[PDB]
Amino acid sequence: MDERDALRISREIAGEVRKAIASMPLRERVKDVGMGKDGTPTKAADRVAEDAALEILRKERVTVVTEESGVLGEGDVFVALDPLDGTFNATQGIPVYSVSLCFSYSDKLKDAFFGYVYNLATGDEYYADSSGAYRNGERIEVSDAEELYCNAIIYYPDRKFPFERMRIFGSAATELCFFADGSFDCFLDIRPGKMLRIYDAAAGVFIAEKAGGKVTELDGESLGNKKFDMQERLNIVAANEKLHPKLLELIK
Amino acid sequence: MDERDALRISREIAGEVRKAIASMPLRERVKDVGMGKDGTPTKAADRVAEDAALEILRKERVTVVTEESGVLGEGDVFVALDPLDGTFNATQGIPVYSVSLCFSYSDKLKDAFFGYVYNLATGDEYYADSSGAYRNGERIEVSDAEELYCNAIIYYPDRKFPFERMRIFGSAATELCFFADGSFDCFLDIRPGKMLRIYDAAAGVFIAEKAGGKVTELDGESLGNKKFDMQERLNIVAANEKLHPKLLELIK
Ligand SMILES: [Mg+2]
Ligand SMILES: [Mg+2]
Ligand SMILES: [Mg+2]
Ligand SMILES: [Mg+2]
Repeated sequence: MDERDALRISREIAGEVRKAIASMPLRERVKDVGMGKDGTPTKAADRVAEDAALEILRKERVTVVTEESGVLGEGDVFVALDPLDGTFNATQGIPVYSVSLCFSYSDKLKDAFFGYVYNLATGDEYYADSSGAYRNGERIEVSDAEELYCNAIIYYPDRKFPFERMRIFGSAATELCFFADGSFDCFLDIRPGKMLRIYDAAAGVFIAEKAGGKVTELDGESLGNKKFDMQERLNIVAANEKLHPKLLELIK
Repeated sequence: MDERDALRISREIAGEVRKAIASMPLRERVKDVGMGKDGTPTKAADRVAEDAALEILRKERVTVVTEESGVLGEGDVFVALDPLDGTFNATQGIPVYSVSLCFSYSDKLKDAFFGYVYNLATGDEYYADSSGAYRNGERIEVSDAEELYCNAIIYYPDRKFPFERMRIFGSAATELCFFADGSFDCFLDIRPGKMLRIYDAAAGVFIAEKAGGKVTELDGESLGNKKFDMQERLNIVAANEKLHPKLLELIK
């Protein structure tokens, strides 16, 4: 499988998941219908998205790591799938929620070859491959901000901060893309609990890095070794190269 | 002027502003074209929105209080207008920005009779009159959340906080409506700077109050006396009755 397949498989998945969600009323979306393999609840929205996405993905030679059903298949290509990131917003009719896919040639993130995050409320398409990083078919790159007085996405602010603004939209895979296109000067998830799972971050990190961004765990270590399994957890620090060391210091 | 008019006029404005903003590309939206009377810079997006809003509004017996052009007209009816709330999001293409109006029979908030907030990205229409509060034509009400372990919108977290979820979207007039329909259990703007202006909050407060929520200033006092002028500033604490006093306690 190559980056071209992945882009085609992702489009197909994005379409069906956009249908399935659009067709499901809010009151239905919010029902708890099961336990996820990740150990969080599966809402009726998640299940309906994952089923649509899995229908298409299992037909490929892959192993899938997905929030609700867990680890499936035995292929050499691994796919980190958040069938629905921002499930809370989707249950409330808040227009920031996405399906997110990262394809890797290995169970480690450093062998990623494709990232895909698709906003299910607006149809904004972010993805990345060899050619670079794209939003709705147009190349996206990060910002050049040098000052700490920047626009920040941060989970969670818990002290005074020198930021011009802080924002928290409740869809990590999409907010990583808000950073990748330069909308925001950085993405911080410094929650000491280390909450983010591989299917939350992977696509977003890949897109951000291809868009030029410096992306590392809470203390600057490559994310290359993060595994495509359900056990994996992440803190993320992400900014342009000039600003990144500055943030690393700040959150010490 | 009655609440029926205000609806008709607000909807007529929403349309024009949806169009004008829609046909203006991001790269154009973000240009600084002037200094607003409010003392913040006017982006090209603000200008086109406001110009379209005022075109319609000044045909009415009103005094308008607006972010970019300040105070206009001499009507006994005062309208607090944010021609574009969430200007930052709009310049980036994040589907959370609104036009916002609050009509009042006098220059104090207590004499409000119509509230209106329209998301210019999704077309979600919030409003309220005597008959109650509506989102897309269907009635809404605040949540019944009792515990501090609730979903919160907060400007700005700088502490430990017992919330289940914190979010910050960048459109106060829209976020007060996310509160009003029970998407979030409370809306907190506790910034010591007292950053909120009458046209940011007034529509949102009215809608939230009609939807059942208790909305007060930082210390519990009524917002009744807030003036329709450029000078005026606000902190907000909004929640259902059971939760509200718990939150007042929580912050100090
Ligand atoms: Mg779950
Ligand atoms: Mg979930
Ligand atoms: Mg201004
Ligand atoms: Mg402005």
